[PDB]
Amino acid sequence: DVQLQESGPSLVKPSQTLSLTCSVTGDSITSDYWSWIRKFPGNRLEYMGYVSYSGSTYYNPSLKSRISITRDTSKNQYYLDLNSVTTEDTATYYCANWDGDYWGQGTLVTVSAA
Amino acid sequence: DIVLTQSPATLSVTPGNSVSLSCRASQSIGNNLHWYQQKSHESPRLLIKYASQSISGIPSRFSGSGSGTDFTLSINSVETEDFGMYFCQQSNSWPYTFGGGTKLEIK
Amino acid sequence: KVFGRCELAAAMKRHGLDNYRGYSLGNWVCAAKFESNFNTQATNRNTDGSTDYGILQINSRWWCNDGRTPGSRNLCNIPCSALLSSDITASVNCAKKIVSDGNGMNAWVAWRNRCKGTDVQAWIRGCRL
Repeated sequence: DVQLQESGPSLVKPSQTLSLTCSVTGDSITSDYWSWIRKFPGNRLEYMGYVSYSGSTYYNPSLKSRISITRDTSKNQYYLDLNSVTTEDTATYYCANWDGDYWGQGTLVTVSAA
Repeated sequence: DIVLTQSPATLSVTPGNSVSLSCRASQSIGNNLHWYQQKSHESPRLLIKYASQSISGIPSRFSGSGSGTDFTLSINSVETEDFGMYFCQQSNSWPYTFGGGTKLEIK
Repeated sequence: KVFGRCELAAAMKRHGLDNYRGYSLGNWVCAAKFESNFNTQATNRNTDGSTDYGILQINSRWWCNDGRTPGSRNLCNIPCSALLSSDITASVNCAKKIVSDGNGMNAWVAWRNRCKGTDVQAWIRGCRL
């Protein structure tokens, strides 16, 4: 069956690029659409975007084009890059397939000057 | 963007009793409204897709209904394992958006 | 089952295809007309060994699994048989995933050749919805 899991730094500095990885186990990434969703401190969920089978991407305008979602077939993983982060990007990040049937465990990333 | 408004923000209930959660969209979204459950320290779990379609592995006590702008998630006889957050999400238009969530707690 | 034009328009509206991801209802009725002539049991074997199934002729190489196609990907995570029902639920669910790719409705060759660029709204006109 399918398993998803996020990995990457849990602490980042303002203005830097936040990067996370979602490792997929159980099937090829080339066999589904892949997404990123995040939860802000007050139970506020935001759909960040997804990459579909053709390589086309859909990003939430709320991110003001600071986001990039890419894939690596050889490693069976996909990624999330978010440029020029601010404290407003502190949240719990989750990767999940487009259908919403498979989710990662989620990972908290805090943006702090420290 | 399409705005989803959920109510009540919080709902207390005694196990064994039934409840209904509301989600209304700022514009018609057909049947493209999905329901998620989320507990502390956990990722969201899909309960109902496309307003009323059942999901394999989800308890039968969960059901959804509605179309257009008004939707509801019903739980027939709440169980202790049901306490947590409930969110609706629309996939009719990009960007996909979530409702503010309804917290289900023990009264 | 062979749907009537208006019958399918009403069903697709009920199944949330009126304005799904920027595509008006007429697009879907027109696509069904030229892809399968409104026939839910329509099937067409392709040269690459894949088969197109149902009212929206969904392909077995990329979208559904019929267990008889080479490099099948099963993007819709569904058995092709489910796309041959008189109940359009599964076909609509899969079509929605298909159109959610950057290629949109261009995935349907008949739609591209006979619907795109035409007055698709005409396909839902004169109908009780």
